[PDB]
Amino acid sequence: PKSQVKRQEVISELLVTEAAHVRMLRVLHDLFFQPMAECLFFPLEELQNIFPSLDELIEVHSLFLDRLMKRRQESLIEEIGDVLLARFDGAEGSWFQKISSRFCSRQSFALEQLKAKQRKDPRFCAFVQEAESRPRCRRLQLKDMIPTEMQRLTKYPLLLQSIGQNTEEPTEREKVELAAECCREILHHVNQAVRDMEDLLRLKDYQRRLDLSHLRQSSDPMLSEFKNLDITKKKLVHEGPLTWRVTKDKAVEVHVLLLDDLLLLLQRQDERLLLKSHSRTMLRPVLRLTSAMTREVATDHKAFYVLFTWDQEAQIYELVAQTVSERKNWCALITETAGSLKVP
Repeated sequence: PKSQVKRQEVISELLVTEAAHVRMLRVLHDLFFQPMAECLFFPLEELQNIFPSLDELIEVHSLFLDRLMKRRQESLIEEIGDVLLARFDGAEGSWFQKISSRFCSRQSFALEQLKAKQRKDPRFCAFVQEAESRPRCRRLQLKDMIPTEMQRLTKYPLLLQSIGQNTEEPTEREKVELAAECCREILHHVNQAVRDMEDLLRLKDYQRRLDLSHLRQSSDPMLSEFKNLDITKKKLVHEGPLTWRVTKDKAVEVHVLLLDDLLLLLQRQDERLLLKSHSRTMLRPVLRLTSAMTREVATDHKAFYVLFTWDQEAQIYELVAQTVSERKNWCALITETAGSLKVP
């Protein structure tokens, strides 16, 4: 006691919530995933991208539950670290990371795919509503069960920390603290994979739509690299519509992508996204960020300028947002992204 009552309370909580987590994942499989496969609402390939490796996800949380239960039955309990390391360190740690990360990365894709089906297909709408009326859902909707894996990853450090900072015996406490650290690395690697997947799917759709016919037609030297442009594997820092004032007398609606080292000024033409050099030639739509600098426009608090210190011609992009905050945010983001870039 009482470091130790708290130690036992949190070890119990870990067990009891790991069980709850297993049960929901099984509900998600039995009530949604499996019957969706059988009804074939999506081709199976699509269904697997909505629930990436649900079977094996259940298994890795299951094996964790069974070890925790095995240890609880055979002990109050001293020594839990070895069990925590057995799920979160070494080859098992790696495997749990791989499987959880596959699932979590697809969360927001899954949510949208399900939501678009419900809106579009009354059959599938009635199907989800019926599954959600069932006692085994415990009042949770399909949209609440999916995020649950990512929620649980965020919980592991909280739980392992407490246990750790309430463990008296030193070698045990090191084990627990090592497992807490493993859960932090896991959460971090998953958080990074979620962003990579979110960015990847979004940029891959932008690649499909990207029209490069003008950069190919240009024999302007500065645009010869972007031939050939492939934004697919780049980091999408921020994006949004802005109005682009090529002059005081010519405004161009543009959708701009701030990647990690390029600024892309895209023209929306129906579904397509164009990179038009259009300029009074001389103002280009794809710009290297290494040299970028933003500035306020006093006559217009919604506007800003972007200039490239490397542009021997200099070469002002006057862009305007719908609110002051939003321009403020564009300037902050541009500056900070450019600020990261090393110089030769």
